[PDB]
Amino acid sequence: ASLLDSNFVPINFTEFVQAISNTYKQRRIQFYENLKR
Amino acid sequence: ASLLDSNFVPINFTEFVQAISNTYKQRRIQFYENLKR
Amino acid sequence: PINFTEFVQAISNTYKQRRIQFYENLKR
Amino acid sequence: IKQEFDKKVAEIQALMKNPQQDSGLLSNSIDFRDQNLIFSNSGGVCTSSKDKIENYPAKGYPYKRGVKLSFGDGTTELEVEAGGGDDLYGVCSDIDEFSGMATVIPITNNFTGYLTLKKVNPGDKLNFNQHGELEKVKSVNAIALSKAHKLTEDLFIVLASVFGNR
Amino acid sequence: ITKIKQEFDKKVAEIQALMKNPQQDSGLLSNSIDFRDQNLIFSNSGGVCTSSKDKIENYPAKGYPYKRGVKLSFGDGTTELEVEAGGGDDLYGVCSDIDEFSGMATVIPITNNFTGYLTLKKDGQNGVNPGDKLNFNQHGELEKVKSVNAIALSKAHKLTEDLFIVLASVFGNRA
Amino acid sequence: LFDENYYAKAVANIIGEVKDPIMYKWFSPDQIEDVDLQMGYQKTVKWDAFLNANPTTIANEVNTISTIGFSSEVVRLNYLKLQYKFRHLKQTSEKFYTSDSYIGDINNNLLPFAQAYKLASSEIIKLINHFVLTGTVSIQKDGKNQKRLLPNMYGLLNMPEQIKEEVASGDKDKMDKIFEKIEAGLSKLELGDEFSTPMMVIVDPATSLKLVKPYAAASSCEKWEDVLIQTIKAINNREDVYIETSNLLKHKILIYPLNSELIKFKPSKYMLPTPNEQVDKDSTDVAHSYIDFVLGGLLATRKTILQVNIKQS
Amino acid sequence: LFDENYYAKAVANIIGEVKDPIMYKWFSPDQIEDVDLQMGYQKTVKWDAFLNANPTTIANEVNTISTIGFSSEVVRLNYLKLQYKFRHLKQTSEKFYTSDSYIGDINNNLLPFAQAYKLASSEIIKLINHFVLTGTVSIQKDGKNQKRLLPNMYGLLNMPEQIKEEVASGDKDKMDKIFEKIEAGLSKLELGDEFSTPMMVIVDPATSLKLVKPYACEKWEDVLIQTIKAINNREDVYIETSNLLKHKILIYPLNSELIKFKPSKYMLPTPNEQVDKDSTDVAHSYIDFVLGGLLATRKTILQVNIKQS
Amino acid sequence: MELFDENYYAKAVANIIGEVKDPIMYKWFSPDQIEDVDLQMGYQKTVKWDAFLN
Repeated sequence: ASLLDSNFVPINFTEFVQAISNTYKQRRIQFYENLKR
Repeated sequence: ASLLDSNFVPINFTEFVQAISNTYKQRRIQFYENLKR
Repeated sequence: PINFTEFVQAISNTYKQRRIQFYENLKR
Repeated sequence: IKQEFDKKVAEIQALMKNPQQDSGLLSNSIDFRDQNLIFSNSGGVCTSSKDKIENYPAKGYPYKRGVKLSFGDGTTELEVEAGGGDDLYGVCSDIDEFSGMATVIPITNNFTGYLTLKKVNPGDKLNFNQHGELEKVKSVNAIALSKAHKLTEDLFIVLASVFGNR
Repeated sequence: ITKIKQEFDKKVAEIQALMKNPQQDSGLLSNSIDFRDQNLIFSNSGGVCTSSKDKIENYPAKGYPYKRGVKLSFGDGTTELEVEAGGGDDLYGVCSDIDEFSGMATVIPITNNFTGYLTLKKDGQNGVNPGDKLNFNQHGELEKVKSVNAIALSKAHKLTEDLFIVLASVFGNRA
Repeated sequence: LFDENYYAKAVANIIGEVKDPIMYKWFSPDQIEDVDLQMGYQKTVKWDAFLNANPTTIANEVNTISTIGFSSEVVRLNYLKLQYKFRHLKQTSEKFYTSDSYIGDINNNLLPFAQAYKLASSEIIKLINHFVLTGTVSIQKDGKNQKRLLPNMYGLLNMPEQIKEEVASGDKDKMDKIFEKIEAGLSKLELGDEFSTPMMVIVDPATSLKLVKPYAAASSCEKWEDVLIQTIKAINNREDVYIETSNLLKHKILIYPLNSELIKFKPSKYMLPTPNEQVDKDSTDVAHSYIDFVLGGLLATRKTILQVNIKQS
Repeated sequence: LFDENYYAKAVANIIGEVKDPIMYKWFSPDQIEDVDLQMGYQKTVKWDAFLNANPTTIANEVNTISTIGFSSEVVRLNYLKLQYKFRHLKQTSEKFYTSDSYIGDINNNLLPFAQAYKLASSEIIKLINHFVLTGTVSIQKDGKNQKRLLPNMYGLLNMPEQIKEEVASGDKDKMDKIFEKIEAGLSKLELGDEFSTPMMVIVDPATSLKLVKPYACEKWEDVLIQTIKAINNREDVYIETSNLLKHKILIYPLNSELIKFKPSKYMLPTPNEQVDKDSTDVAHSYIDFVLGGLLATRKTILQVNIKQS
Repeated sequence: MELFDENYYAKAVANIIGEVKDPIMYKWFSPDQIEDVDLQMGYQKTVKWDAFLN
């Protein structure tokens, strides 16, 4: 469950906050994957 | 699962111990049901 | 594994496979 | 050494508001009256949803006392400590020990609750001393609503109503 | 209140120092990232070389007899006997472990050979060298030399200012 | 498992022959609740609420309302695990000892595993009942050489902060003095809001024999037992009163309510004897087995148990 | 939820325009592991094994075998919850401020909720980066009026039980003296069996300027890289510059076995459900974030301070 | 030690056990240099054959 997933539809604020956290985690993972020192 | 039920077939000593505890509990429940002060 | 001897042989084979994988993935 | 350890634990727990102390026996609640005369009773007896509440870093232990602003050399932010007289900024009505944060009701807002009393009858006029404790008389409107209740040889509380400066 | 907190911290630190594995926490990780000289700790319970045929007993503990020679102590008779640190003619065994929740001391009797790290008296720790003969004093601490065969297999290890451990082999009873 | 563990099969077959503990008569059915624990402790948290001021009248517009506070208490109950060992005959060696009328070795005092386990379980259950009643573990009638236990491990007789009365030696046979002490203790009882509950009394055989005499001009139509029942019905809101006799007691009278709110028993689900999986074996015909049992779990409110001791000496 | 709550929908639609924190460049991907916590602490237990004696030879019969011991160490990491408030335009009132070029009141500095949230989140992320790098919370260029924090809440620069070197104010502009202090600190570094790891160096702009000077045709940066390669098994050495540092040099390994960042999963800015409303067109919103979670092994970080006085 | 219920705030537990990693001795040899043998204890004899021109 993440905000990037378009099919995701939050039911309440708890699910919304979980989606925000998952989005932040996935963005960090993507940044590290695209990083080239 | 208790030793009172003859159909019970244990697999290991842990299940045997759990069955013993259940048997003790059922015995005390039956004793309190049959008690008459 | 049927028995302890086969378990030990499987452990040794796993160690050998791990060594081969390490050498294949190593880049000096 | 263990006996001295236990004695010091007892002293620091006596100072603290809600110490964690286990027991081997359950207590029995006999009556529903006079059950609020305990140090753990935080907040005010009468509270409004429009009250203004702040929190500050705590210096020392200002719980249930009048607080004043204190400033250091400037490396760290200002904090609150027990005080009174012309330095009175508000009333500390709660403390969170994990974060060391004191809950303060400003003097501009009226408060009604139990506060520490100096080691007194309803209607008496009270003043905050330099240690933040209430004492019998005056730049602050403080009125006692009940007689002193003793919690420890050095700890006394009293129901007081503070409604601003005089 | 701060001074009382400081005194509380000092006393709890002393009591922790007089323990095998205190519940002490810190913000950092201890630098244990090497495989050599990692057994010189006070929490190293048991023996360095242990047999599967050793006789092991448990007793109620009087005080803190951990890593010390023990003797039987009797009360008024209301409660059962217990073990306390001691030596000499009273020596009964060696305490190798303690369970603090139940207050139980694990004792290997003197009739059974033992090899492990034991407390050393803080007098001649520098003079204790491998091969030296050792005996248990009245406090259960080993000291350089009677009725006990005990040989040090290494030198003293200073765990704390007043805590020294020595690897020793306790054979049994001597003539 | 039953096809590979004869000892387990025999325990399953003979577990039904062991008598139920007598301590079950001392508690109501709702006063016992099992706990999943072998060694450790239980933390029980009790929550309370209190009123901070008089209620607030709701008329026109108002923003300041009276508040209700909260408080809590925590109680710790320790549990301990104990073990016994017993020798018996190896299963394959029973044929070389089966006689016409008995199985075992009479000259050497050796029994089959089933009978040995039954006897050991009975002895351990008697010990458990004694501990539950008295708060101590000892194998002597004098009560000396007691096993050292953990704090927060109490029985009905050694529970702290209860009501204790002592009848002097010079009045050891004066029922009027005994009842005076009992009445004083009953008045000192503090049952709180839960006073409307059935009560239980436990007495020693000598006191039980004393209680059946007619009440004393030696008036008839009433016994000392009836007088005691009326005296207890005075405080328990005229509820039921039960009387029991136990040979474990000695010149002691124990009175306590059968209310789960005041007194509760949370024993481990492994408190009663349970066989261990380890069986010692050798080249001979003698084998050893182990039995485990867990002690602890009595939780009582302060000043809710009355104990009257009739001093003899 | 998006049908009923407009603010959550706006946050979801604009959350992708917030830039990633720059602290990610100070750690390796393996070093960061999230935890599910908002306020409190997290106990981390590390288990170790040790050899009591030499191994026993299996020859003929023997019952006495050498033993392997075990030990545990407990680490407590504190986490703290912090909040900010900001004012913005109301959704039902945005239409009365939607100009052709933009939305909002330039005169009154009133912005739509989405833009206000984005800007506030960026500022809070900058503050979080500053905390992670330095270990202190402040909004002044002097670094004073610091917010008081809980114990066991440390940054890379204020971590205790590490290696501290100080260059005297007399030698404040002598790269040879600074490098002598750096060599001493590197010698005092204790990386044990985990010494084969990439290393990270963070410097202030003044030190970065001093590094590119010719070595007293080689540069001080090259000399420093070679010296660090002498101890990190000749692996990668990365150099970074931060304006958040002042006359400080930080050297530490990028090894997950020595330094670990375990932040809360709610560390980055998150909207709060509460929204203040009244009869006017101004509303208030709250943003939450969580601070804490740096764990380091003792004597694994070198911190050099060049005193200015 | 804190005199309040600090265990209440322990809302996350992480346990570091590590993992059995590859031995570092592999880095000192080429892949062709290592060849396993079937033995536990004792001695094994290896014969090297050689040729020359007369």
